[PDB]
Amino acid sequence: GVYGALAGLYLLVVPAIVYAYLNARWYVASSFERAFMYFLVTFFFPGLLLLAPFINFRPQPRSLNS
Amino acid sequence: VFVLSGYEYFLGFLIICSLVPVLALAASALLRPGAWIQFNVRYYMFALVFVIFDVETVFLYPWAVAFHQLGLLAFIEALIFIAILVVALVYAWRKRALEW
Amino acid sequence: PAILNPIARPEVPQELAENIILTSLNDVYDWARLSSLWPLMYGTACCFIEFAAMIGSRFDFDRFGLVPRNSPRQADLIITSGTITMKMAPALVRLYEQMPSPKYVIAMGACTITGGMFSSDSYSAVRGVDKLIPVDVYLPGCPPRPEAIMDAIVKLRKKIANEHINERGNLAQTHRLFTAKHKMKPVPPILTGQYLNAPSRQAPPPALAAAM
Amino acid sequence: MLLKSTTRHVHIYAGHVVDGEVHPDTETLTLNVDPDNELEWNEAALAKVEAKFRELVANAAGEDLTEYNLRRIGSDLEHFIRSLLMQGEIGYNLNSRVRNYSLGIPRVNHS
Amino acid sequence: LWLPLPMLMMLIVATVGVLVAVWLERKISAAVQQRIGPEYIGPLGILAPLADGLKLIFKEDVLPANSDRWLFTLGPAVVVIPVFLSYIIVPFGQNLLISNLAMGVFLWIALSSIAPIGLLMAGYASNNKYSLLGGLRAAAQSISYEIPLALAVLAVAMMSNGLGTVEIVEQQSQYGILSWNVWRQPIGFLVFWIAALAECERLPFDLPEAEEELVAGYQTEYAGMKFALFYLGAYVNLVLSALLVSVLYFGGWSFPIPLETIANLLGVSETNPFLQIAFAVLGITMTLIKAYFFVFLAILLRWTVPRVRIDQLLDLGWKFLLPVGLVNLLLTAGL
Amino acid sequence: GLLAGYQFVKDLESAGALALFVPPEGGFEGRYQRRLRSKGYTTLPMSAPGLGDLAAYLTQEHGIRPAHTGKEDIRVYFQPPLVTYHLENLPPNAKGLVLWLIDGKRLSKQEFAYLAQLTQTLPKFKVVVEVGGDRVVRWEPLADWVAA
Amino acid sequence: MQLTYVLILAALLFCIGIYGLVTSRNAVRVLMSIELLLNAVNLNLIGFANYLDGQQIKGQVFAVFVITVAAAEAAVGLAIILAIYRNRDTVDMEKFNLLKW
Amino acid sequence: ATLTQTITFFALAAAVIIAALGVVLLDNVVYSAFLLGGVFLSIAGLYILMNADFVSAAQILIYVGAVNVLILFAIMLVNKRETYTPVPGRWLRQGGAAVVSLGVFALLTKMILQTPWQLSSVPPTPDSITTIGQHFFSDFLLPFELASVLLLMALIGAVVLARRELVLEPEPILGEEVVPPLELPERPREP
Ligand code: SF4
Repeated sequence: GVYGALAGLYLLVVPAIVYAYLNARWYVASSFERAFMYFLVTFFFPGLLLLAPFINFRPQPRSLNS
Repeated sequence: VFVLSGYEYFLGFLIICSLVPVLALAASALLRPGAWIQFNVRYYMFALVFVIFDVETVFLYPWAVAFHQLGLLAFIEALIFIAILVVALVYAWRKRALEW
Repeated sequence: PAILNPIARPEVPQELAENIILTSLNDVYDWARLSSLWPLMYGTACCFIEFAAMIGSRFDFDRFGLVPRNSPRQADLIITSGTITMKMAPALVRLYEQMPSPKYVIAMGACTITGGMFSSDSYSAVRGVDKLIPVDVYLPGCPPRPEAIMDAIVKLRKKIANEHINERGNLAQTHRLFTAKHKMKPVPPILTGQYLNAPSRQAPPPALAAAM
Repeated sequence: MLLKSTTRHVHIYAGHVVDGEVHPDTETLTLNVDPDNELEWNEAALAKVEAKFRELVANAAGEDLTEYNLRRIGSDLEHFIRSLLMQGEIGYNLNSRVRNYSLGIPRVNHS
Repeated sequence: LWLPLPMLMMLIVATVGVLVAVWLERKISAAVQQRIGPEYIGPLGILAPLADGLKLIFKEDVLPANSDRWLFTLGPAVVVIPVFLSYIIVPFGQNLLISNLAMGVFLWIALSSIAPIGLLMAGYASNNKYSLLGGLRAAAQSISYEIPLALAVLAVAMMSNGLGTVEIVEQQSQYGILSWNVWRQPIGFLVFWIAALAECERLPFDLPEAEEELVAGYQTEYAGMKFALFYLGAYVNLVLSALLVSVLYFGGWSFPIPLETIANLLGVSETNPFLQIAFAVLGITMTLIKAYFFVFLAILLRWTVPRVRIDQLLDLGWKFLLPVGLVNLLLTAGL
Repeated sequence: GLLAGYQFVKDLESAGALALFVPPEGGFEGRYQRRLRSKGYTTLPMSAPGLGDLAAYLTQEHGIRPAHTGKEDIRVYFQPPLVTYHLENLPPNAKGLVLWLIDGKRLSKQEFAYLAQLTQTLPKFKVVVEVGGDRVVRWEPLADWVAA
Repeated sequence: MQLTYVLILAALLFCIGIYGLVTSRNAVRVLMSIELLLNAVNLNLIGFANYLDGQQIKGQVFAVFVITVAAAEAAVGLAIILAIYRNRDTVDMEKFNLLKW
Repeated sequence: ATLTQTITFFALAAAVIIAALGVVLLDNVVYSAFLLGGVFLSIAGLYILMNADFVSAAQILIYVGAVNVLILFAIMLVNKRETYTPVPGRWLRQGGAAVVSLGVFALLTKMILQTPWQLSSVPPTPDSITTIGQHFFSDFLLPFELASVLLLMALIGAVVLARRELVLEPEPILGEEVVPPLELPERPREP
């Protein structure tokens, strides 16, 4: 086990990229992108479990233009 | 003398997986606040056919591991063991043993 | 006197003090209970279809975290879904007694709040299920919409997060037992388990089949 | 069979309690008032209902052993427990995690 | 206190392996009904396996009235210890093995035989009528699907000249995908896969009692932390049985040269820092890419077949899976 | 964010009348009526649409008319005024009480300021009127909200 | 642990099986007490194979056949008790003394 | 590193003899039957300590997984809730069995210690699944083929002695003089 060089590549910096990827294309992704989407969560799961209560996917408040 | 290799971690892993329920049920212990079954002889009958066939599997595991270093005469002899215990299997279907 | 049905003053001081860490480990306790409370699959009357529609596709039940479990030992939440009569009254308090100790009943529909249309004259409906079990969240409507039942769960998640970890002594029932000996004559039971092979169906009785 | 009557403030069973596991008898009746603690009791009114519990078992000791008769007693205890509240003897609990006030609201006497 | 480094690193990937399979159950089974799944907890449901199991700790694990006390508590501790001990077999990675036992696909079938006693001392001790009817039925289902599963491993041990699970997956590492055992044992793999699915998955199990032959199964009177061992101890065996599919038949840690285009389930550019960590952890764990395809399959196969009754469940293991398990062993031999 | 300190306790004693903007699924509102209640403040969570005119309900005795359902007379139950009755019960060894109103977004703008100008005129008494929805729970005094 | 301590373990595991073979009143507890005797002849047998004739184990082969016999003797053995229980509705070894003299 | 093979021997040798007293002396038979798996697992722990990796893995499969499941089904089938507790039935013949069992034990220990065993200092088990399988098909071949004949007979016999007689229970087949169905024709009679 690497102390802090290769561990942070798996635990922190790459799962933070997937959470940006998970927010953007999850409901609008195609039939091929969705099956690849479930693989990165089933692989970076001890990474994505750490930065779980820091990011909230709640929708942005609307502007009420009417 | 102990010439088995690979069993040094088996005694440690036997204790730690045994410490998975006894410590978690104790970790929960500090955080928490006309009776008839009918005698149907099929629970015995499904288990008898297991014992006759859990023993057949044990007898074929030295054969299967040491097969490709034995030859054909040890395959004719090991075919008698399988072909007889097939007749034990046809006897169980036909005599309604494992019917449920 | 002065006040009918008075409120007893809290003489206990409620010294509920803790540091930051024990209220940080209390946030994990309260979050993990409100977010995954499993409902009992209970339903009697018309307000079960309103709740069974929420299990399905158009409204997701298991989106707040509610996986329905059909036995009172695994489940904790129980949505009182439909009219309770005089029968099904002790079959419901038996359903409530056999649950692990943070239970949180919610009421549902106008019939478990007051006995909605069966308050005026019905000879067997328990008017409101708070006569039987303590309810956490009420919910009127006849039936409530399946958008409105997920509102009462939203109000219930506001009730779990208030709950304190060291106030778990009131989550266990008390024992104010008494014992009296009666002089009632015991009777044999009425409903034994025989319908077809009862010896009253196989033949018509005498002195009545002559004119039959 | 364990005939019983389980209301909210009253749990009349037909049998005597031997350390949690109730055994059904033919002679005795167990009663525990307020298993959930909604009303904050005191020393006197836990003994006042014994003047109504042992009265109602003795006065109705000529009828059958049905759950209609165990309910008919319990519907008179829970109408005596309310008459304690409308006389102001006992009061509601405030440590209780639920606050539905099932026996009416607190109200003042004559405006 | 677990001073072995390999023994702690395995106990985490046997713990995070459960929470993957719980979360994958609530999102694949919610995809096939056209609903969201558990939102609102974590980002999109990632904390649904944490929070479902953490609430099971904080409940009053109370007994029923007249029950055996020492067998109620020891009920779940016999179902889950041998399926947790038998993770000592699976050698995920080229440069990782916890213990090289000279057998181990025979030690796994040995240890998986103790689990019918754990369904027996839990069905008996909970002490109502509908848990003896459900306990004796759940015990008589791991019985029937155990001889077909032990003969699928007999065939793949004939080809491998051993039972050591490194020596099995080393015989499939010479040709990458040409020498996986599925291509040479296409009828002993379905015998493994149907029998393993019929010992731990949720299609051939009487726990959802929408058919009402019993009340709610054998885990009816269980609650709290004891129920968490029957629930978060069923996916421990779903992962291990899916691991041993991707160890025995499909080659564990075996795959050709990764130097390809962007269509290799990864990013875009060739030499990024993102593909070097999608290779090096794959140079540490290659099998849990394969092992989370059958967990993806076993969840998806739950909604594909109808709920077969117990009268036809044991008319599958004895009358079909065992005779096919025999003739596969002879066909794997010469005859 | 995640780790909340005790700033919600000192913000309520300073302003006197808060306004919480919680996520509309609930569950994260109530972690702030626990730090409030750990510091001696009791909490009376009422309902905002259920309250009538807050002059007649909070500080005055009000006649709650029960449902007669055709089988009774028109009774009038004169309940005691809620804020003065629930304060006389609580001993002065603790602090006052709050009124954690839920579904507060259906009170009129006049009844917001009446819940603002009453928490100063009444000593050791506060309100936390939960109003509106947001992605993250955040608070502000009611003095700024009625002018918004 | 030497060879001697396995044998005194096997010789003690035998004689608890004897005490259950003679004193037990359930018809099934005699069958479990028979299985203790058929393990003490296994614990004697592998222990004779490890320290004596270690290179070619003739004891661990002979230890295999004792398990398969006793598994086949307890499969026959419980079939007999289950034939008695359908006729005589108890299992009491002080109730099967009708073939006395 | 060697004293942890002695401590784990005496902790397994005390795991069997406290469970072996449990399968004999305990008052309930289901608690007696479940502890029989404690005997069979702990004995299987000793076989690994005696360098018998295959005979241990074949014992958890048969004795714990097949025989002990066979015992437990055959006790849930006979409970009947009628123990009748006639403990002083006729005499104190449970103390006469404590003398022969203690007599055999003191007899065997005198035999074990004083007998010179010719223990060899060679390393055992050169992969004892290969030299146990070259015994099944060279030397121990005829006991291996007779184990197949024994097991087939044990399935013919144990089925016909435990199956239900739902084919024809009232079957008066024939007669010279009267015979009941499925019974030996020598009718019971007292002189
Ligand atoms: S109030 Fe009406 S809709 Fe609601 S449960 Fe009763 S009958 Fe059904």
